[PDB]
Amino acid sequence: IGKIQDSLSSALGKLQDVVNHNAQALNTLVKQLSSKFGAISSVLND
Amino acid sequence: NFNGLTGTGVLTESNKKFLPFQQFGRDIADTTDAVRDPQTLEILDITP
Ligand SMILES: *[C@@H]1O[C@H](CO)[C@@H](O[C@@H]2O[C@H](CO)[C@@H](O)[C@H](O)[C@H]2NC(C)=O)[C@H](O)[C@H]1NC(C)=O
Repeated sequence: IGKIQDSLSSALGKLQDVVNHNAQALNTLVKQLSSKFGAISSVLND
Repeated sequence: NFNGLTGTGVLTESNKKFLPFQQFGRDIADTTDAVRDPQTLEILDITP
């Protein structure tokens, strides 16, 4: 039990992966609010 | 409207420091979140 504590204190990639995936998707969602898709601008006030 | 920047939100006194040629600041994901008042030249945050 004393070695678990060292090996961790010094491995949680499966938990890091699901956090990263969700953040990478939420950022791609917002970064799409600045594409034209074939229009004159990306702003409705323009 | 700050000399062209049109928006909506609450304005608040800031504590960031632009460089003395930068007008407004942006966030990651690219949304305006700070401005500089042209007349008095002070930085103000923009919260929704
Ligand atoms: C724009 O003009 C205003 C006045 O029309 C200037 O305001 C002055 O600011 C100084 C601060 O250094 C005060 O001592 C004066 O009393 C202010 N004048 C008035 C009428 O309030 C303002 O400074 C100008 N903009 C810039 C960038 O200088």
